Order: sequence, then structure tokens, then C-alpha cells
Amino acid sequence: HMSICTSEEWQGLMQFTLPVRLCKEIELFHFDIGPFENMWPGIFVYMVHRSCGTSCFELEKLCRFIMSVKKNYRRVPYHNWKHAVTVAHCMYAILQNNHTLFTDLERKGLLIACLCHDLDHRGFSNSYLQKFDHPLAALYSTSTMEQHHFSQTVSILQLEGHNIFSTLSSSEYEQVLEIIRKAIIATDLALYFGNRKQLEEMYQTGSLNLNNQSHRDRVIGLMMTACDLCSVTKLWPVTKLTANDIYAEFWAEGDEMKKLGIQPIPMMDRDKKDEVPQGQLGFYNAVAIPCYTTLTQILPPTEPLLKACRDNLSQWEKVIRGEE
Ligand SMILES: CC(C)c1nc2ccc(OCc3ccc4ccccc4n3)cc2n1-c1ccccc1
Ligand SMILES: [Mg+2]
Ligand SMILES: [Zn+2]
Repeated sequence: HMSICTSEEWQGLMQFTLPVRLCKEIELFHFDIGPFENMWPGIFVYMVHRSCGTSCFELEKLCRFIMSVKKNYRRVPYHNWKHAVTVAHCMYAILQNNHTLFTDLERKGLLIACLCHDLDHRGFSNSYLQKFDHPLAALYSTSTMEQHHFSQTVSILQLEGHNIFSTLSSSEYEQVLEIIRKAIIATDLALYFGNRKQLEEMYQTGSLNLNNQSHRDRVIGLMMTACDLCSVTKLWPVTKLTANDIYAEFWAEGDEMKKLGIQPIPMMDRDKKDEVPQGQLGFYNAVAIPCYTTLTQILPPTEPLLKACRDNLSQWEKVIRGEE
């Protein structure tokens, strides 16, 4: 009950070479994959190659897994293939600029989760499926979409010719799986708040140990949110247009509410269009700024994420004041 790729879909992936003129761009935190839909699955291979190495995975199983993932993504406005590769590119940028902090196992896993973290997302919030009343919320009633996504990842691994973690010991296979799980669950924005709080705590009182496994999981989750939210760290004209994809999904979920006679919260009510710039400023100030702040505290080399988040922030101010 998991879609797979065709043989030819993936064979096109093996043949793909990232163009020389993106070997620098790709390396930037602000890098916008938008223009290169053709290249996205290929972009992911290259990012894995550069980081983990040209023999970390067998070429054909990797390409079969990537292209099947693409397939188990839906043509929803924001929670789609383009967001999975985007998130994974941010993590790429993160891992590259922190080259000795993470293990072989972490790096390969975390890039794999980012690709999988929104697998088969419907374009409806948790709020929406639980609060009325999807078949997917009477299966996972605690982080609905997040246990689904992992569940999903696992299945794609478990098909024939697909298990890219073959050549790991029964031990290292069941270690990576646990990095992936924690990583995906960690992308539930509701969890993000305690965690960030707990890390500001551990940072300030001087008690953060990266030798500690569960403090690692803490840092990893943050890295995962920081990656989930990276729309807010692009260049302004990219940042705008991505906000356009997010709201169409919000709103279209808001529209399903009205169709059952239920007022959505203003976030998903398109009739409340011009409270967006206000909303974004709010979000940036309550969620995004803090996020990249804590992360830059802990991994200082992630700092341009904070820089670009601040530029975007002030653009919204200007929109709000009447000057963009
Ligand atoms: C990561 C992404 C899915 C996301 N989660 C979000 C959770 C909250 C949010 O508040 C905005 C807002 C709040 C209140 C409003 C009230 C009225 C109208 C619009 C309003 N807009 C934006 C959020 N965005 C987002 C991130 C970046 C870009 C776009 C969207
Ligand atoms: Mg998600
Ligand atoms: Zn996501």
C-alpha cells in the first residue's frame, strides 16, 4: 500500500549531473530550488554524495528510493515534493557547515528524514483531521501526520530493491531508524516549544552535553524545525511566493471548514487576506526568530539562517507600514 517508481523514472536519476553553475549556489543557506523542478531529485542525490560520499549508498537503490518518495508525495500547494527537497537542502547546508559534530549515521539518516518528513501529507493540519475527523486521526491521535510520515518512510524502505540501509548491521540499521523517527516526530511544531525552551535552559545554565544522547535528540529536533521553516530564510522575492503556497493550503483547509458551516480561525479564512503581513510578523516574532536564535547559539555556523530571517522580518514590517 505504498506507491513505487517505474524503472525508467529512476534510471533518469542515475544519469543526472548537477550543472557546474550551481555548485556554489547549492552551498548557500538562502538557495532557492524553485527554478529547477527537473533537477530536484537529482539535487538530492548530489547533496547526499557531497556530504556522505559516492559509496555511502548503492547508486541504484538510492535512486529507486528517492523517486518512490517523490511518488508518495501529493500535489497539494505547499506540503509537496518541493518542500521535502527544500527542507533537505537546508539540513544539507546545516551538516556541511558543522562538519565534525555529527556522525556518519546521523548525516545520512537526517537527510533521509528531511526528504521523508512530510510523506503523503494531505494539506490538512493535525488540528483539522482530529478536530473533524479523518481516518488518519483514529490511527495516530498524538502527532497525527508525524507518526504517519515515519510509518510511511519505513514502508518505502521495506520494499524490494529499496532498503538503502541494507549494508548496516542489525544494530546500525536500528539506530538510524531511531534517528529518523525522532527527527520526523520532531517536525511537529507543537513539540518545538518545550524543546527550544529546554535548550535555552540547558544553554544558559551551561549544562548542554552533546555527549548526552537525549541532548543530541534535542539539538537534532531544533535542526529539524529550523529546516522545516526555512521558507522564512530565503531571499525576499522567494520568501513572498512561498508564503503564497502556504496560505493557499491554509485557506483551502479553511474552505473545507466553511463547507460544513464552520468558521475557520482567521489564519485559514481567505476573506481575511490583508491580516497576513500582521500574521507573518507575529509568527516571525513568536516562532521563527526564537528558533534560529537558539540554533545559532548552539551551532554558531548556522548563523546566516538568523540573518536572512531578520531581513524577511523587516520586509514584512514594511509591508505592514506601507512601503514594500
Ligand atoms: C511553517 C508554516 C506552515 C507556517 N506555520 C505557521 C503557523 C502560523 C502562522 O501564522 C501566520 C498568520 C497568523 C495569523 C494570521 C491571522 C490572519 C491572517 C493571516 C495570519 N497568518 C504562519 C505559519 N506558517 C507560515 C510560515 C511562513 C510563511 C507562511 C506561513
Ligand atoms: Mg510536517
Ligand atoms: Zn514540513
